[PDB]
Amino acid sequence: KTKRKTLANNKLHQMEREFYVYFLKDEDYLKDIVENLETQSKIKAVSLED
Amino acid sequence: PELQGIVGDWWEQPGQAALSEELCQGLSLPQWRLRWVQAQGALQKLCS
Amino acid sequence: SELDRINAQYLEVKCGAMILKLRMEELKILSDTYTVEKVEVHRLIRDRLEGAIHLQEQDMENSRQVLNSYEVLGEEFDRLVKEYTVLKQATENKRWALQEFSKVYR
Amino acid sequence: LSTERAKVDNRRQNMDFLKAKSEEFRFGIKAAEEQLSARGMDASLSHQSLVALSEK
Repeated sequence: KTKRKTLANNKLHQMEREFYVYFLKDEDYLKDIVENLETQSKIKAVSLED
Repeated sequence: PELQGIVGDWWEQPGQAALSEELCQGLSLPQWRLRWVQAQGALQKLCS
Repeated sequence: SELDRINAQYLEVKCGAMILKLRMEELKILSDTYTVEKVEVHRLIRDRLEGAIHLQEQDMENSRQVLNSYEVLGEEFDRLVKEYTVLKQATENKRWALQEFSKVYR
Repeated sequence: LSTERAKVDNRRQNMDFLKAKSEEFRFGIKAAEEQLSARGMDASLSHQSLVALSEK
C-alpha cells in the first residue's frame, strides 16, 4: 500500500514504467518523445532568457 | 520471502536489468534514462 | 470435546482466509506488474533475444566447425599452427618495435 | 467451561463472517486470475527469463 501510493503520486516512476516499453516496442516513438521534451526544454529556456 | 521478492521485482526491476548496449545498439536504456533525468531536471529548474 | 472441536474448526476456517489473502496479494502484484503494453514488450524482448542468440551460437558453431576442420588435417598441421603462431608473434614483436621507432623519429 | 464457551461462541459468530469474506476474496482471486489470463502470463514475460537470456 505504500509502494502503490508512491507509484500513483510520482509521475516519474510511472514514466519509468514506459521507458523500456517505448524503447523495446518502437524505439522511434521514444526517440521522438525524448527529442520533443528536449526541444520543449530549449524553448522554455529561450523564453525565460528573453 | 517469495512474495517479498515479487514485491521487490515490480518496484525496481520490470525488465530494466535485462538490457545491454550490444542489444539495441543505438543507445542503451540506462543512457536513455540518464538523458531523461538531465532533460527533466533542466525542465524542472526552468519551471521553478 | 465440543469446545476443542469448535476451536479447531475455527482455525481451519480462518487459516484458509489468510492463505487466500496471500494468494490475492501475489496475483494482484502480478497483475499490476505487467500491463497491456508490457506483456507485448516482453514478448518482443523474447523475440529479440532469440533473434540475437540464434546468430550468436550460429557464429560459435561456425567457429567450432572451422577449428574442427583444421583439426582434421592432423598433428603435423597442429605443429604448423603452433610454429606459425610463434613466428607471427615474433613478427609482430619486430613490427611493433619498428613502428614505435618510426613514431619516435617523427 | 464458561470461558471456553465464550471463546467458541465468539468463534462460531466469526464462522459466518469468515466464510462470507472467503467467498468475496475467492471472487477477487478469480478476478485477478482472469486479469492475468487476459494478457497471457507465462514464465517468458517474467524478469527472470529475460535476465537469464541477457546473461547467457
